Amino acid sequence: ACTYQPRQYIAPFDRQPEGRVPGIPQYFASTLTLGGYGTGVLVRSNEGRPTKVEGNPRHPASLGGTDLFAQAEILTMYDPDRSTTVLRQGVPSTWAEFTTTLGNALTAARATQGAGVRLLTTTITSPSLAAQIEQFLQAYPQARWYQYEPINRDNVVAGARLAFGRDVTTRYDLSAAQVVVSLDADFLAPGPGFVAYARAFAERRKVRKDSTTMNRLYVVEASPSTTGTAADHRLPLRADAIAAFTGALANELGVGGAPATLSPKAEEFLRAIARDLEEHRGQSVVIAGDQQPPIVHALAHLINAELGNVGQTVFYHEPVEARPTNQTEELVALVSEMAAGRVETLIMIGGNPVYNAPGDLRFADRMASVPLTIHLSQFVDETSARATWHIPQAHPLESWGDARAFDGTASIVQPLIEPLYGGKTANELLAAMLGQPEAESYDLVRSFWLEQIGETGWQVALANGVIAETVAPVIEPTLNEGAIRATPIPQPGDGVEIVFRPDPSLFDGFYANNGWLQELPRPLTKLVWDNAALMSPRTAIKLLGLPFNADRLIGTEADDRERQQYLEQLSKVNGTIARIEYRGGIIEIPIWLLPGHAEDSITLNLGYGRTHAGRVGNNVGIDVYPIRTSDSPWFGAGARVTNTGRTYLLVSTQDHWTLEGRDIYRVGEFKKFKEDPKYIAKEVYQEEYGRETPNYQSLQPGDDYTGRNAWGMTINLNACIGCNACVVACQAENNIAVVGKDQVSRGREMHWIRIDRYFAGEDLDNPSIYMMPVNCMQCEKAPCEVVCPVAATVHDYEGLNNMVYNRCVGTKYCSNNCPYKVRRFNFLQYSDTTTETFKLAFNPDVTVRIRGVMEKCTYCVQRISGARIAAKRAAVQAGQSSYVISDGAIQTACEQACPTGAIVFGDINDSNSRVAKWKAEGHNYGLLGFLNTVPRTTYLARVRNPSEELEK
Amino acid sequence: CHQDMYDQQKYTTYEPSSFFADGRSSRPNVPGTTPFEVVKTDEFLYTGLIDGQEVDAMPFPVTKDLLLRGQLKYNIYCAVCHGEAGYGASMVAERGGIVPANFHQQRLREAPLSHFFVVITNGVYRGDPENGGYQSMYGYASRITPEDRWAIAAYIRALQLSQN
Amino acid sequence: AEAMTLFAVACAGLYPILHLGRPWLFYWLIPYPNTHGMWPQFRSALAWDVFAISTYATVSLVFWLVGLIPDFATLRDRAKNIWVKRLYGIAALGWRGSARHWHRYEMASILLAGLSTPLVV
Amino acid sequence: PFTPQPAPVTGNTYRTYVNDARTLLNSYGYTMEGKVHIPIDRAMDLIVERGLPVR
Amino acid sequence: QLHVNVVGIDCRYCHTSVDQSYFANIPATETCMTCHSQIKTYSPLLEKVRESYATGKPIEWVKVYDLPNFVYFNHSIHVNKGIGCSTCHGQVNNMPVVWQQQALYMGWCL
Ligand code: HEC
Ligand code: HEC
Ligand code: HEC
Ligand code: HEC
Ligand code: SF4
Ligand code: SF4
Ligand code: SF4
Ligand code: F3S
Repeated sequence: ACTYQPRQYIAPFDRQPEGRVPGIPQYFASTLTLGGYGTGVLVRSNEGRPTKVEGNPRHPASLGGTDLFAQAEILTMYDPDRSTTVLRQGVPSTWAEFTTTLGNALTAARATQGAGVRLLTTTITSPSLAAQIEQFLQAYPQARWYQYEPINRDNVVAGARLAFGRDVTTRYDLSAAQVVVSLDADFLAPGPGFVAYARAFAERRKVRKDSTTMNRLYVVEASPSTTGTAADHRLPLRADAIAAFTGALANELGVGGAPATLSPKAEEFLRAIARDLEEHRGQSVVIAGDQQPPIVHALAHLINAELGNVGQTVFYHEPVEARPTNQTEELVALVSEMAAGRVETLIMIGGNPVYNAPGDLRFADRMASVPLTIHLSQFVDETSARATWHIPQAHPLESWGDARAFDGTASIVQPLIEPLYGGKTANELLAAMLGQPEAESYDLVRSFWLEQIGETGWQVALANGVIAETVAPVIEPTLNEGAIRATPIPQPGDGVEIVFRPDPSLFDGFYANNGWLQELPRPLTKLVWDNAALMSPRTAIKLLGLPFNADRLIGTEADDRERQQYLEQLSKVNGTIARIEYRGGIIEIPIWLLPGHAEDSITLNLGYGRTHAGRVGNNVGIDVYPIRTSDSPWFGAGARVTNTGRTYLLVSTQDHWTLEGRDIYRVGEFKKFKEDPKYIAKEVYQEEYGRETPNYQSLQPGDDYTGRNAWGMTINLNACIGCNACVVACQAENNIAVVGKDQVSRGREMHWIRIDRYFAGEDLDNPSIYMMPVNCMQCEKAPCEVVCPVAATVHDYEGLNNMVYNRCVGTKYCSNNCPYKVRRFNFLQYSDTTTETFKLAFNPDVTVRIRGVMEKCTYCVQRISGARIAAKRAAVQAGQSSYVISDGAIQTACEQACPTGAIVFGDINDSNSRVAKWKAEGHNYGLLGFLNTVPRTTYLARVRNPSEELEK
Repeated sequence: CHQDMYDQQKYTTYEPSSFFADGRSSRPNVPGTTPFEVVKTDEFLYTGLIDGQEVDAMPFPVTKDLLLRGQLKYNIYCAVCHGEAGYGASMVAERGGIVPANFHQQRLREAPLSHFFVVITNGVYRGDPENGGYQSMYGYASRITPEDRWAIAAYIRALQLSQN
Repeated sequence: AEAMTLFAVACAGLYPILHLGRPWLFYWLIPYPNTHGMWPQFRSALAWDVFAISTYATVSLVFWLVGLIPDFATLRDRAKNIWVKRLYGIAALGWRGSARHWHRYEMASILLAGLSTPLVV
Repeated sequence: PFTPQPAPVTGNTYRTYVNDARTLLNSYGYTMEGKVHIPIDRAMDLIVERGLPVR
Repeated sequence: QLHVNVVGIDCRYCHTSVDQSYFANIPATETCMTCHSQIKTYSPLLEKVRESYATGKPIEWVKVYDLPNFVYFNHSIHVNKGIGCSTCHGQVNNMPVVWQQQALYMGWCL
């Protein structure tokens, strides 16, 4: 009641760490794996605790950039639902008891040759684990490995075996690819080598005044994605007709294939693809998606070889996946051995087989046949609950290990903290099965990596983020024409198809407990906390019997606003439950309207419906894995939609999918941009004012900002792909709270940056998608500052917009005057207070907001203050009184996360800075300029490079 | 009368924590973990032994700024309890019977530089396994940077010369 | 009518505090000596609004009480009971309705109305 | 709560040790068992001149 | 007062992180045991210090200078720009028990 503040005790160390300065965060080089392939990350430890993850500039596949999963691994480690103890049968047990039971069980196996012993891991690329598994197989000859995961690359290795007769790894160097063609290949999505491909593609799309060339992207996909956004031409073909499309493409170029009866639009698309190809030989690449059948991969290799792209844009290396194999076939063989009762012991290392296996395999029922089941899941997953001897697994941020990225690099997974709840790694278990219990994970990876690179090599590897000796050698395989020519090449049919796609934020369902990813609005859909059956408007009209024409969305420029109003009226059918019958299964999942979807195709997103997940996501979405089948894991044949009425509430962060004829998004052509980079701005202003220049006049003086630092930001629309990595980075850096689905339904999501798609163009059933990131524009004449009565929002000496939490009384007037609506309010108590692990995840340099205050983008002021203090201290310690900040000294979290490099931050006044050079371009513009706000965050208009045969 | 964001859920530098066993939000160093772009290859930069023995040499050449930094680190950490000029006369030895070592004796005059480095790092001698034992110099590994340790050793040599 | 104004202003005076989200800090909009040195912006309309409602409520209250003083005198003259008296008596301030008092009463009431008209506007 | 006034320190302090030693570290002189003193900030110049063994 | 004015220990011997980070280091039990392993050993006043270092438990000192966590102070920039502890914490060298010399108002920083 008195004394203003309590006692606040302070507990220091008893022995100081040798290399740590208290109050100074440090950085460590580790590796994060997505689908078994590694990604070098630079992770920040504040006082021995991981808090932020950023890119490792020294590591390929992460040249200073990360994906949303690498950013969200921070909160995934701090989940309060992670496993803490060993469970024999749900009973808390010990590690020594499990070791004795494993040794006794393996003694019985020693009487045989391990015939009953079976393994079950995911896509393994770690050399240490692969060497220990091989040693265990030499000790037990009749044992089998059997690796499987729901998001695998079985079609890639199958196509490589069909074409070259051996296992090869295909790498794409997009930096020298003027024409790129994607056959249902979502290479701009989180996958193998996603950051490197997205960076090279973006740097080829960043056009300037002196620029002279620009690459072109062709994509053919069933459901639109991030790759289709950055495409100059997009063809919404069905998922089954893409194999026949590839055959027709190979046939048109004069190479062995098969002609196919296709639509006139697909015929004109084949024409243009073939014409732009053959004119860019060695400057082109054809990419086949992992979802497409093996024949599509083989035909793509053949097309690339004939065009001369091999050795220039397509490179072949030795396999980097340890054992490359058809994982679904090995899973069928394992469940067959389980049904026959041959297996006696089944050891699983992650992957959640009970939830991830296809529905027609009945993994849970056959799992009872094997008496001893053992699992390491890092959570109490569904499989561990139905298994004996559950062993908690150590998080990648608290364990020793290694991994291999695409093209092979063999980076080290360096821990940052002792395991919180204990928990062993995979190689520790493999050493336990090798008669070596109580083996330290440090000594295991250190013993394997020694005697190969040396002690000085291990020290250099820990210092940097890579190992310089390990890289996949370049090989030259031979192509088999007869095998790839004599292939059935399946044709579409059987009616409405189902396309199984990984969820953009949840992947295989591992991150269903992560609040940051579950709340992240999905790209192109903007849904949160839920799962839906995505279908085009025409498909929903025809199949669910909805009373709309779907032809009124077609029109010209004269009736564009009327078509947008009809699309608004049509969006009212979102939420209708549909009883999809695929192959003996009814799913009963609500529907959602995605305009770009191909007709007669429904996209179902994986990773929902879990029952033994954490408190977050414990019962979200409808499980699609039961209807998933082993014969076709990505495509479907025939389905029965069966509309049931019985609406379900779906929640979206935008609720309006069309810009109502305003100057929000600017698009141009490269041929006209070359002659004059300012032509887009000269347009609009003529149609709005009759002149080529808007003579905006203001009544306020503002401030000068001449000899001082002026912080500014530039967003390049030609590089944004909607990967939503900047949003998770902003959440992880600025302690942004996580509200429930109920609070998002009422429009109370808290996000300092948001990406908006606007589905614009003719037809509105085949629309171009425009993604645009929006944060605080930092208006020099900010209207949000002239309305807050307590002066809680003012302006900074450097032109920044100061939003002070402890002064806001919460009038909510600062938001109504914000033209861009980039201010979020704590209507209730949103920040977590009780959970200790979430309190450990908070960034100590940012205050955690309480109920009744406002938030908005602060240009990551903690990093600006740190660099300014460091610059002043370096200036006075040398006796200069200069105080000068380098260009790359400050990097906001959204700038570092972006794998494409679309966000550039720096000093406006320093003319040699990258931002000053970018803002001087002809296509640099600021949103809502008619309001004299003078924003410091500007946009670079999107420039397109379309073909003349398709446009004319 | 307010107490809103005065005490926050985030964990500051030394804020006590009830989630860990020892009641500390700050965490000790992972044994074999090194920071980013910090290579531990050079041994002289981190230990005074080239083959298990002393060398009477210094990893980098002596500089005037290096000697000044060594004098500063000596006056802060080493001068107290052990002598301002290196003779071992201090207020600390008066109360406690510390009797610290005298740098100007002939045994430490012929002693190698790396012997000074390993003494700052570890100490004088740990407790013997039999007949008891105790540490006297107690070491200064965590508080001093290895380069500052070499600068302190260079300043000890300068003090030994200044008294001859 | 004036009683309705005072009660309507009293009811309207709660929403600027209730809608605040951090209501107990409403006095931060008032220029008060603090340990910080912070001032209200005075360039926003909510600072004008604080000064306006405060002036409107205080002037309407003192004008209502000035108009009630003679009625207080007529009530304490008819109150009969001794303890009902001395209550309206101190409210009437011992009005003693006389000349040299009605003159200043009429002129102050004219000035008060001439001042409260641009006030409410 | 007026500002506290701690009791003055007792006579014995470290100041006499530090003053004597720093005075010894200057003004040259002759030591007991040896030949001559050298002031500090001057023997350091001799060290950088004659140098120490490296590598 | 005993450790600075009598024994003569420098402030950076204990708060070693004051000129490098925002946080002035609070001495670990290792720094105390460096001297009290031989000085005044087997004494009641040092029982808590000897109970630590043997066990990992810390010493729960009470913070005298407290900030409402939305202030973000930095010791390094103030020290490197010619600002002494006398103008802020007072004459700490003569305090047998440390007290707050003045309240940390916002106008005081201003
Ligand atoms: C680490 C922060 C500590 C703590 C907790 C204490 N000290 Fe010291 N100390 C030193 C000397 C020379 C004395 C006086 C010796 C004597 O009086 O005979 C002390 C005294 C104390 C006491 C009081 C003991 C008593 O009155 O009997 C206490 C409680 C205490 N100290 C705590 C010397 C040093 C020293 C330089 C060699 C350093 C560093 C410390 N002490 C550190 C600490
Ligand atoms: C040189 C004169 C200084 C100055 C200016 C300060 N210290 Fe110390 N310090 C030591 C210990 C064990 C504590 C905690 C116990 C206690 O506070 O009584 C401190 C604490 C402080 C504070 C207050 C901290 C707070 O939270 O407000 C301050 C302002 C401070 N110090 C400044 C240890 C030592 C020590 C022996 C190891 C030496 C010598 C000094 N400190 C010297 C100084
Ligand atoms: C009091 C806690 C001390 C501090 C401060 C320093 N040293 Fe010391 N040291 C101390 C004692 C009691 C002894 C004698 C130990 C014994 O068994 O007699 C020493 C010893 C040394 C030596 C000699 C080492 C040898 O093998 O003979 C050296 C060279 C030395 N000390 C140097 C030194 C330095 C560089 C210091 C600052 C980091 C320092 N001492 C401080 C006690 C104390
Ligand atoms: C006014 C500028 C200022 C100067 C210069 C300064 N202090 Fe601080 N000191 C503070 C403030 C303000 C705090 C409160 C910090 C907090 O509450 O987080 C503090 C806190 C401390 C603490 C507690 C631990 C911590 O990090 O908060 C110690 C110890 C300390 N000061 C000692 C020192 C030492 C040693 C110096 C070196 C001369 C010094 N001070 C210089 C103002 C200053
Ligand atoms: S700006 Fe954001 S959404 Fe766009 S590409 Fe960069 S990280 Fe992805
Ligand atoms: S974008 Fe909105 S919150 Fe940011 S400065 Fe402009 S008006 Fe204020
Ligand atoms: S600059 Fe910082 S606060 Fe602003 S959107 Fe990017 S990460 Fe978030
Ligand atoms: S109006 Fe001001 S008081 Fe807060 S809600 Fe906006 S910064």
